[PDB]
Amino acid sequence: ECISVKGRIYSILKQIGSGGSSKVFQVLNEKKQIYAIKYVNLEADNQTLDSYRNEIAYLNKLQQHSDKIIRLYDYEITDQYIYMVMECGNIDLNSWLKKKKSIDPWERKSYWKNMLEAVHTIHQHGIVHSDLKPANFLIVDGMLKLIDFGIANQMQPDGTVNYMPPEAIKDMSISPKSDVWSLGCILYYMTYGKTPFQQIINQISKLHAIIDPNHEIEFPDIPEKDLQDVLKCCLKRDPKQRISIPELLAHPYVQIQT
Ligand SMILES: CCOc1nc(Nc2ccc(C(N)=O)cc2)cc(N)c1C#N
Repeated sequence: ECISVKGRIYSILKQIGSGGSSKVFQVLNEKKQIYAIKYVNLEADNQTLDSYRNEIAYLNKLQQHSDKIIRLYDYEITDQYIYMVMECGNIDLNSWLKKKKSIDPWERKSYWKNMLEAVHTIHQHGIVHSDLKPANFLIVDGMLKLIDFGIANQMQPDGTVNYMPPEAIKDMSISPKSDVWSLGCILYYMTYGKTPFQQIINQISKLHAIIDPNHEIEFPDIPEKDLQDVLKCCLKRDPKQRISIPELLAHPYVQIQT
């Protein structure tokens, strides 16, 4: 019911996430301010460990570079456990997406800008998140912020190959373009109400479909003509043909307000 980090005590309001020996708690400090504490039980290969160490260091470093990256106020690391005190936000994008029926065009555009800026920041520092999904983004102050960089083991709020890029499947035996496809699927869902290959319930079929150039993705007409173009450009199977993050930041959909 209580946790301590660097001589500071927090009260466990509730658990909001879980994973491989890892938990996320909604907490309050002495002055009743709210924060998110990530607990990691280190009793974990030399490698799983180094993966958490790497994530912590990049998250910390990347703090200064963008307000679209989640805030890490402090952390406690020992041979037994890891405690991470960070911004708590309102709710993760994945949970919020399920509760809302329709999404506002302005909100969708603002959110897309946030995601783009966050992924852009991590790319400039040589990080390619490799598993991008809505659960990786947190809604804080009517704005989206990136929670993790996909370096450490992934957690889930309290998996699917829907957002999986084709190059990652073909290369079965790394480019920043992979994050573009994933972002495209998130925006596609934000626009059409589902991921491009959501219907395929058969997984090996879904996989074959994601990679097959003959399997055409549906882009039914909409009033925002730019959005439709963004989606088309983001969902190019060939990574070389696929639009880049710097190009997406200069796209009319993001640049020109309607
Ligand atoms: C699994 C969620 O993980 C996190 N959720 C956070 N916020 C959060 C997550 C989920 C909810 C929710 N859906 O209740 C509300 C807030 C903040 C974090 N800093 C982290 C981390 N790490």
